[PDB]
Amino acid sequence: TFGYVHGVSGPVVTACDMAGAAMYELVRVGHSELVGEIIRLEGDMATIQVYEETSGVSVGDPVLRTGKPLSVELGPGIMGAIFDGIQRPLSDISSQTQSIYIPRGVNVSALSRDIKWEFIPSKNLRVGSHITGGDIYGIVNENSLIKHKIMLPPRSRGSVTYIAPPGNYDASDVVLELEFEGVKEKLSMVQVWPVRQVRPVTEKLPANHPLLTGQRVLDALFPCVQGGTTAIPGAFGCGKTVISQSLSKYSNSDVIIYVGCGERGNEMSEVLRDFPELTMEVDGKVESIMKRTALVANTSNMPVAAREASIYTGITLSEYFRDMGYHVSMMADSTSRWAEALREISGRLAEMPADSGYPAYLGARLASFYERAGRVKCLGNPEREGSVSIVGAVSPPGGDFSDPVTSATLGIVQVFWGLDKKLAQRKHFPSVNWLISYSKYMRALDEYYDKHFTEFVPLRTKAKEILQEEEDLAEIVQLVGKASLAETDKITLEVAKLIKDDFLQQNGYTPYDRFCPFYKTVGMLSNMISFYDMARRAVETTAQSDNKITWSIIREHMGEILYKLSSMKFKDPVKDGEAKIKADYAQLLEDMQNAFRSLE
Amino acid sequence: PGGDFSDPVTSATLGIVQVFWGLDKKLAQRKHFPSVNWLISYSKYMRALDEYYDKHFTEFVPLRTKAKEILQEEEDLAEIVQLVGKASLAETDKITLEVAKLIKDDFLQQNGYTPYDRFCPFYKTVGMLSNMISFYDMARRAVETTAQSDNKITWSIIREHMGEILYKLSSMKFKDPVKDGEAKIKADYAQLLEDMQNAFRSLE
Amino acid sequence: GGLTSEQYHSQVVGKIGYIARCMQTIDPENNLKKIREDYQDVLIWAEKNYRFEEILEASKSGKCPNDLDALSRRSLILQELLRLVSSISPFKMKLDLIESQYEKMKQHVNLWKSDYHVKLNQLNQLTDYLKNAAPTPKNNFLRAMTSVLQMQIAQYGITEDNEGINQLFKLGLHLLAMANEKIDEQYHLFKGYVKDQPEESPFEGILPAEDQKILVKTMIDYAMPKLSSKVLQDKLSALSSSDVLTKTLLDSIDRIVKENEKLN
Amino acid sequence: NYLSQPRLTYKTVSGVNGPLVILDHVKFPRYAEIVHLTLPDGTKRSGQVLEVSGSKAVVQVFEGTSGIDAKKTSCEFTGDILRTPVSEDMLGRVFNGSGKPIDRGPVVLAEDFLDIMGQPINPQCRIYPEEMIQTGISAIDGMNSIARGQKIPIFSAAGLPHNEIAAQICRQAGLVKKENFAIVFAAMGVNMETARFFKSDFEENGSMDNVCLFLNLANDPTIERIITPRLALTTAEFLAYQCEKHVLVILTDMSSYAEALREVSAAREEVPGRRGFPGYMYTDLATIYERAGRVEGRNGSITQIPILTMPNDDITHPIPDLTGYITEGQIYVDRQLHNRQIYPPINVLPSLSRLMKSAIGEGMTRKDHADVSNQLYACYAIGKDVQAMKAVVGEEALTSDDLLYLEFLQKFEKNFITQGPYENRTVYETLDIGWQLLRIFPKEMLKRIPQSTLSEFYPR
Amino acid sequence: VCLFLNLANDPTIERIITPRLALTTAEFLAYQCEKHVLVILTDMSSYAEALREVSAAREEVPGRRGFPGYMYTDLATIYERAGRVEGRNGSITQIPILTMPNDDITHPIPDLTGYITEGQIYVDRQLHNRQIYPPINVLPSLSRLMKSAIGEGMTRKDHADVSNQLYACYAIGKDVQAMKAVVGEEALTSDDLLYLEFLQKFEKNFITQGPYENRTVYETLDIGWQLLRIFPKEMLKRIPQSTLSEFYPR
Amino acid sequence: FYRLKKIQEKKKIIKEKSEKDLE
Amino acid sequence: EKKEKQIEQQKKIQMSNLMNQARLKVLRARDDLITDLLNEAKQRLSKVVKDTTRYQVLLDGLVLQGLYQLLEPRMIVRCRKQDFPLVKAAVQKAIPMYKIATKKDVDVQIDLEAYLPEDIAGGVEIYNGDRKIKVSNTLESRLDLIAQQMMPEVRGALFGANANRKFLD
Amino acid sequence: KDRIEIFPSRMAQTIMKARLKGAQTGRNLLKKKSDALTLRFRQILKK
Repeated sequence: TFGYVHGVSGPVVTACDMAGAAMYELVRVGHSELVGEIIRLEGDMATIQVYEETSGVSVGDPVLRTGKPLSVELGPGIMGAIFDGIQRPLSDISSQTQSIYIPRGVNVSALSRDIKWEFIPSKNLRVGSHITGGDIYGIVNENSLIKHKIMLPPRSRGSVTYIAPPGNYDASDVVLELEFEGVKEKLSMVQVWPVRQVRPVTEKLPANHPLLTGQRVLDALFPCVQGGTTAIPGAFGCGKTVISQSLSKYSNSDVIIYVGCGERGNEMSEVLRDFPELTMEVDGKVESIMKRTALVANTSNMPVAAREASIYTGITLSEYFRDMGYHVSMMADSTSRWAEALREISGRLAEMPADSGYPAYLGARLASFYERAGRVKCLGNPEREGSVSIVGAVSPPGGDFSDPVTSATLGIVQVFWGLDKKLAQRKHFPSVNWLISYSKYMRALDEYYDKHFTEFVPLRTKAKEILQEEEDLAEIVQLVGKASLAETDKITLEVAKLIKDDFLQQNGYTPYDRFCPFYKTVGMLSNMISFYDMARRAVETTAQSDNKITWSIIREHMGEILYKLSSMKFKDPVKDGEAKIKADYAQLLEDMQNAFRSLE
Repeated sequence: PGGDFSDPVTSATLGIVQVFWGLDKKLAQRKHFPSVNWLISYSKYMRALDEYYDKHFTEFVPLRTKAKEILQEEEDLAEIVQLVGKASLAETDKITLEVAKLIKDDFLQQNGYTPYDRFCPFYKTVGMLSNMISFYDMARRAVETTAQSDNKITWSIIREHMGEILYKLSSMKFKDPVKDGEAKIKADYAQLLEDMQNAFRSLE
Repeated sequence: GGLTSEQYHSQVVGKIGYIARCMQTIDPENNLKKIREDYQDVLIWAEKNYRFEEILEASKSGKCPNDLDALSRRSLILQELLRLVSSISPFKMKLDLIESQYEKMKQHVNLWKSDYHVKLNQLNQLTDYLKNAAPTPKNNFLRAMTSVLQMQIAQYGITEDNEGINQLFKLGLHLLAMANEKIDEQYHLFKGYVKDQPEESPFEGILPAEDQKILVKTMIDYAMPKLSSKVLQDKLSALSSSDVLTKTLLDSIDRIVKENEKLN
Repeated sequence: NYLSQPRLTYKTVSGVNGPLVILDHVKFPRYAEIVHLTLPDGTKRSGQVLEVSGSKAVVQVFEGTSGIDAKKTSCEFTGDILRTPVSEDMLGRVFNGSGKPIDRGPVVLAEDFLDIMGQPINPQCRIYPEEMIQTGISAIDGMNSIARGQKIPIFSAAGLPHNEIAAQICRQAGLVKKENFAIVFAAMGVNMETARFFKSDFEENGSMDNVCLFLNLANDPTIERIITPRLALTTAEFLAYQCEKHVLVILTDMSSYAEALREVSAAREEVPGRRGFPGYMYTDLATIYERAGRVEGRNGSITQIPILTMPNDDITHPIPDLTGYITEGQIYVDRQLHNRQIYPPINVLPSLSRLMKSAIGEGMTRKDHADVSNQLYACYAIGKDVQAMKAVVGEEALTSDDLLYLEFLQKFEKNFITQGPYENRTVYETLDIGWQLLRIFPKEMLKRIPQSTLSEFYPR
Repeated sequence: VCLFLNLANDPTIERIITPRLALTTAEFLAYQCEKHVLVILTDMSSYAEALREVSAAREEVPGRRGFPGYMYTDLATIYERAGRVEGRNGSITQIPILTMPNDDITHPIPDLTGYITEGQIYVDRQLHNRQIYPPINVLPSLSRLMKSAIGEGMTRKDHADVSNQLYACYAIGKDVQAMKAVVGEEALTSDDLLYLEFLQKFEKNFITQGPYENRTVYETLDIGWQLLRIFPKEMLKRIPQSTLSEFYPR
Repeated sequence: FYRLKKIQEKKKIIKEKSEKDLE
Repeated sequence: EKKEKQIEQQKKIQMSNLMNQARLKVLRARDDLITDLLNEAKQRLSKVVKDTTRYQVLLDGLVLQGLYQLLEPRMIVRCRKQDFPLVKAAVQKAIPMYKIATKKDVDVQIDLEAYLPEDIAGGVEIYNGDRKIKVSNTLESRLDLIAQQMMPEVRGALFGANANRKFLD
Repeated sequence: KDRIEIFPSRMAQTIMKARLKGAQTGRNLLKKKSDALTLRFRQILKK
C-alpha cells in the first residue's frame, strides 16, 4: 500500500518500499499527505518531486501511492467550480476550512460527495444490454443551462449487470455496473482520467463552423472556427479582458473553461471576482455565466506543478465536455506563465536548456496541447459531434514575438488576434490590430459563408484590400499631404476611415455593441462596401470628363449617407429583430443607390 | 576583466561599498586625470558629511550640487553637439558648456606627479569651485539680465571682456600650499571674486 | 492518433447493440418493415442473446459488420428518425411518413449539415425546455405553439417545406429567446400568431382543454386592464365563458379594447 | 498540542564541507529542522537541516563553520521547522534577520508560532485592490499611486538613493485620511552604515510605533537573509490577516536576496540556472511577493514595495525580469534625475502603477486625481520631447505652446518631483501642486482632462 | 504513394524512426523494385526537436542551440539515402521540408541540413506577405546538382547562362532597393531603376505561378529572356556573346 | 551548464564508488 | 512655511521619543514578570523532586521517554548521585515497557562513574552506549522546552487576550 | 557587413544597448530636424 520517505532535498523526496510504483504515478508524501509525482525509479526506491513545500517531511514518514498519474476527477459538480491546476476545489477548501489560505496537503475530493444530484438513467438501457466507452448511461440535470451527460469511461466496455433507477445520488453512489471477461466494474458518476493523456474520439473532424464572438473585427476579418486554435497577446495595455468577457457574454459555445497559468495574485482575483457577476440571456431568462464555466485558477506562488498542469487540467475538462457533445471553448490567460512553470520543472529535473532557457520539449508540449483542440465525433453510440476551441494568450517580453513560447505558439495557432496598446490608447475598442492579426480558417468557413452569407467572400476581401491600401496611402499623405492624392485614393482613404471608425471599433460597454451578430456585421459591411464600389465607380466613370466626381462632391450632395453609415452601428438586436435591422440596412442601400444615380 | 563594472566581483562590491570611483577608459585614453567618471561614480556618505560641511565649509553644499548640475548638463549638451552641431545652443548653454570645460579641465582634472597637485587641501578646493560657480552664476545672470534689452550680453562678448578672468580662473590650480599660506591662497581667491564682479559691471 | 484495436471493435459492438435498442424503440411491433430490413445484418447480433465477448470476437473475425464510417452513417439516420419520433411524442406520426423521412435522410449527403437537423434541434430546444418550465404567459404560449408544431410535423414530416411548420419554428424560437419581462411583446407575438394563421381555431383539440382554458384566460387577463370603464370590463369579462382559444375570441377582445380607445 | 518530547543532541558529525555539517546516526530527521550547534569551546551556533538521507542530516550552519570539530562538536535537534515568535508587539521594534531583537528590548512574547514559509493565500479568497495608500512622495502618490494590496517594486541601481526613498516611504506612509496602518520594513544585505540609517532615522524622525524593522546586514550570514523576507511577511500576515491591520511591507533590496538564493542553491550543489541563479527563482520570488493583497471577510491587507537594485542598470536582468512578471507595475529610480540633484529621483515616465486606476478617484481620494495624473504625464512627456526639440531647433524657433511645455518640465521637476527627504505631502497637497503646475497652460491645452473636471478644479 | 504520419500528439520519439521507415520503404521501392521514388519528409524541424529532446533527457553533449553534437551524422543517416545506383533503374529523390526557427538561416536545423543536402529551395515572408505564391526567394536558393541537369539533351543550351544572369539582376535589384531606402530614387542611375523594374517584373512573372499552373523549363526560359531583354545586351555580364547572339533578340 | 552537470554526475559516481568500497 | 508645517512632525517626534522609552519599559516589565514565573517554576520543580513518591513517577516516565526517543540497542543513564535508588527502580520498570512497545532487546546501565551536577532540579540525561548521542530529559530542560512553547497560552492568561485578534488563521 | 562583430560578452551586450539608445536618440533628433526643415520648406513653397 504505502512506502516510506528515505531522503529529502528541497521538493525532491526519495522514498523506499516503492517497488510497486510507476513512473509519473501520483503519491501522498508525509503525514500531511503532500502531493508529489514520481520522476524516477531505481528499484525498490522512487524519487518523487513533491509539488507542495516539503519543509517538515521526515525520514520514515509514510508515502501512500495513489494507483494513478496526475488526473482530473470528471463528473457532475464541475460547472461553476474553481480549481487550482492540480484539480483541488478552491471554493470547498475555503468553505470547509474557514481559512484564507490553501493548507499544505489538502485531501479534499475535487467533486464534492454528500451533495445529491438528480440522475435520470438513459431509458433504453436494460440488464444484459451491450455498452461501449463513451456511451451515455444517464443525464444529471445539475443546471438549467447544462445537462451533464453521464458516460462510460473510454476504456470501459461490457454487458450491463445493473443500472440505478431515476433518483438522487452523490458522485460516489454506484450508478451502473457492467461485466466484461467475467470481471465486473462498479461505476460512480465521478470518472477519473489522466490529465496528460488525450481523451480518445471516433474521428477528429475538419473544423468548419465559426465561433461567433459577437465582435465585428473578429467575426468578420479574422474568424476563429469552432475547434480552432488561437492566440491573443496578453499584456497590460492590450485590453485582453474584452475578448474574454465577449466570449463569456455571447459566444456560440456551450461551456467555457478558463486556465490561470500563474497569473499575478490581484489579476487572478479580479477574474475570479468578475465571472460570478457576468450574465447572458438564455430562453429569455438572464443567468450567471458560472452556470456554464469552470475556472482553473493559479496565482504565481501556487506549486510549480499546479502552474504546469494548469493547461492540462483545463483541456482535460474541455475534452470531457467535448465528449458530451458540447461545443467547448477555453482560454489560457497566459501560456507564457505556463512555460515559466514548465521551465522551473525542467530546472528542478536538471534537464538541458534549449532556447532562452526553456526545455527541449517546449515546442512538442505546446503542439501536443493545441492539437487537443478540434471538432470530433465523440466516443460511444449517440452519434454526437463536439469540439474544444483553445484561446491561448501569449506574453512576448517587450512585444518581441520571436520569444520561444510566443514564437512556437504563433507557429501552431491558426488565428492570431493581435490586440495592440496603441489602439487601446486611442480608445479604439476592441483594440485588435488588423495588420498584425491573421486567420488560416477562411478556406473552411467559406463553405458556411457560401451556404448562409453568399455575399460575404467579396466583402471580406474588399475590406482587407481597402485597409491595406490605406496603410500604403498614409505614407503618400505624409510625403505630399492628403490634398495631393488621386480621387480614387482619397475615397479609398475616406471609406477606410469609415471602416476603422464605425465597423472595426465596437463599443462593448453599451447595449447596441455589447454583442454584434453576424447578420448585423455582414449587413453593415455590405453597405460600407456598396458605398465604396458606387463612389469609386462614379469617380472612375467620370475620369477625363468635364464634370468629374470626387469625395467632396459626394460629401456635399449626399453626406446623409455617410451619416447613416456611421449611425448603423447603433441598431440594437434586443429592441429590433434582425429582419427589421436588415430592412433598415436595405433602405440605406436603396437611399445610397438613388443618391449616386442623382450624380452619374 | 573588460573595465566593465557588470562583472560579478564589481557587482558584489557595489552592493556593499558606499563610495565608488569609476575610472573610465575614455577619460584615461584622452589622458584626462585622475580619470574618475563623474556620472558613474557616487558617494552615499554626503548625508552624514553635510553636518561637517555646514560647520567648517558652510558655502560648499550649494557649490557641490551646482557642480554636478553643470557636469550633467554638459553630458546632454556634448551629446546634442555631436549629433547636430553647436549652432542651435542658446547662450546659457554655451556658458554652461564653457564653465563645464573650466570645471572638467581646471578643477576636476588633477595631475598626480606635480607639486601643484601632489595634495590639494580642502580650503583650496572649495575656493576654486566657489570661484568657478560664482563665474557660472554671474555669467549666466549677465546673459539673462540682458536678454530682451536693446543690447544683449553673449558668450562671445564674455569670452572677450572676461578673457583675463577666464585665464585667472584656469590658473587657480597653480597656487602652492607649500610656498603660499592658506590665508594667501584664500585672499587671492577672494580677489578673484572681486575681479569677476568688477569685470561683469563693465558689461551690464 | 485514432483508436486501439480493442477500442475500435468495442465501438463497433456498441453501435450494433445501440442500433438494435433504437430499432426496438422506433418499432416495438415490426411495422417499419423496409427500415428494419436495412438493419437485418446488424440486428441479428443483438436479437440473438450473444455475450459481449462473442460479438466482439465476431467483429474481429469480420462476421459482424465492422466499418465505423458505415455504422455511424447508418446509426445517425436511425437516431435522427428516433429523435424526430420522440420529439413529437404527443402525436404518433403516420408509418408512410416515417419510412418517407427515413428514405429522404438515407438519400441526403450528411445529416448534420442538413436543414432536417436544424429544424429537429429547434423542436428539441422548445420541447426539452417545456418539459421543465414553470407556469407563466411565455411558457403557456410556447406549450400551445409547440403542440401545433408537433401535430403538423406528425402530418408533413421535417423534409417538407410546409409554411405553417416554418412559421411555428420562427415564432416559437423567437418567443423562447424574447426576454421574460416583455409580457406585452409576448402577448403581441401570440396575438400575431392566432391572427395570422389560416385557422379560425389554431389550437382546438390540439392540446388539453385545461391548457386551452389557461390560454383563453391568459389572453383575456392581459386585455382587461387596458379598459378605463367598468361597463367595458364587464363586457370583456363575459368572454371568460369560453374555453377553446379562437381568432373570433381574440377579435372580440380586440374590438372591445378598440371601443375603449374610441371612448376616451 | 505542542512538542512534548525531549531534544536529541548528537556528537556524530561525520564531516564538514563549506557551510554544511553532516550529522550521521540521526533518528528520523526532518527536512528544514532547526538545530543548535555547540562548538568545542562551548559557543552556541544555529543551523537548519539542508538535506536528509536515512541516518544522515546535512545541516547548513548559519554562522560560518570556523571552529566546528567532528570529534567534539555537538548538535541539538529541535524536532521542528523555523517558527516566527510573532505578535503585535513586534511593532515599535527592531530585529536582526534571524528574528532575535537588537533594540535592547526583550525577546518577543509570541501570540502564535507561525511557520516562516507561510501557505499560499487562496485565489478564491483574494479580493481586488480598491483604496490608495499614501506614501507621502508626490512622484509616487500623484503619478503612480499604490492601491492597498498592490505589489509594486522600486527598480533602482547601485549608487541611487533607493534606500532613502524606502526610508522616506516608511516614515511618511499611511492611509488617505478622507489608525490601523503599519509598516514591516524587511531590510536585506544592508551595509552597516545603511543599517544605522534605517534604525536611527526611524527612531529619531517620528515613526517607530507604526513599524516593525528587520535588519539583515551585508555581512550577516546569508541564510538569515533568505529567512528575513519570510520572517517579515509572516509578521505582516499576522498583523494584516489576524490583527486586521493595513500593513505595508518594504523589501529593501531583492537583488541581495537573489544573491542569497544563488549562494544557498550552490550550497545544495544544485546546477546553476539562467545567468547563474536557481531555475526556481521565479517560484521563490512569487513565494515572497504573493504574500500580499486584500482578503475576503477581513478589513486588513498587505501592500508590498520590493526595492530592487537592477544589476548593470538593465531591466532585462533576471532579478527585475522575474519581478516584473509577478508585481503589478514598477517605479523607476533614475541616475539622470539623481545626477541633476532632483530628490527623489523617481522618473515618472517609465514608472507605471498597474492598479493606480483602482486606488484613486471619488470617495478614495479627490475625484480629479485620475485626470490630473494623465495630464501631468502628457505635459511631462511632451515637455521632455520639447527639450529634445530645443536641442535641435534653438529656443527662438519654439512655439508658445512648446515654450509652455518646456516651462512645465522645469517647474514639474523643481516642484512636483523635487520634494526633499523630510517633507511629507498628502495626496491632496500633491494634487494641489499638480494643479498649480497644470494651471500654467491655457485651459484648452489640458485635453486629457474632461471639461467637467476643469470647470470644478482649473479655477484657482 | 505511401504515407507515414506522426501527428503532433503522437509520441515524440517515433519522429526519429518515422523518416527512417519512409526511407527504408523508399529503398525497397527504388532498389529492390527499381521505381523512381520521390520522398517527402515533412518538418525535419520536428525531427530535429525530437533529437534535442532525446539528448536533453540522456544528457548527451550539446552543439549549437542544444541539439546533439552528432546531429550532422544523424541527419546524414536520413538525407544520404537518396540518389541513383549502379545497375538499378530506380532512384530515391528527396524533398525534405523544414520550418526555419525564427527565420534564422544560421540555425542548426537549416544549417546542418544545408551542409548535407544538395542545394536548398527557400520560401520567404518577404514574398508571401505580398501574396506572391509560390513564395520562392531565388537569391538564397541554389541547386548543387543543377550544373549537370541542364543544357543539350536535358534543356535548351542557354539555361546555364540565363540562370546566372537572372541571379545577377535580381541580386543587384535588392542591392539598389537597399540603396533607394536610404538615398531615394533621385540618387539611383537609369540602370539602377531598370534593376528595380526587373525585380518587380521578375517577382510578378518569374516567381508568381498558380497552384495548378504547370510551366515547362522551356516556357520558363522564354519568360527568363522576356525579363533579361529589359536590359541592353551589353549589361548582361554573366552571359556568353554566342548565347546572347542566338537568344537575346528572341 | 553541461560542464557543471557532468561534474556533479562524476561526483555522484565517486560517492557511489566510495559507498561500494566501504563494503 | 515649511517649518510651520513641521510643527505636527515635531510633536510626533517628541512624543515618539517618550513612547519608545515607554513601550520598551513596559515590554521589559512583561518579560521580567514571566521570567520570574519561570524562576518560581524552577524552584517548584526543585521542591517536587523532594517528594520521592511523585519523583519516582517522574523518573519512571523520564527514563522510558528517553529510551523511546533514543531507540539504540544500549543506553547509559546519568543522574544526580542521591537520586540513584529511584533511578535504578525507574530503569528496572522502564526496560519491560521499552521491550514490550519496541518489540526488541535492550541493555540499560546507570553511570556510577560520572553522575550529573548535584545542583540540577532533578530528572535524567540518557546517552547511547557509544556516548555519541544523548537526550537531555532533565526537569530544567522540560521546563525550558515546555514554557517556551506554552508562551501564547501563558501570555493570553497572564496579560489577557489581544483585543485586536478578530481572527485565528 | 550584417553586424559590428564586437566579441560576445556581458560587456559587449551593454555596449550594444548603449549604442542602440545613442542611435535611437540620434534618429529621433535628426527626424525632428527633418520635420522642422520640412515645415519651413512647405511654408516657403506656399509663400
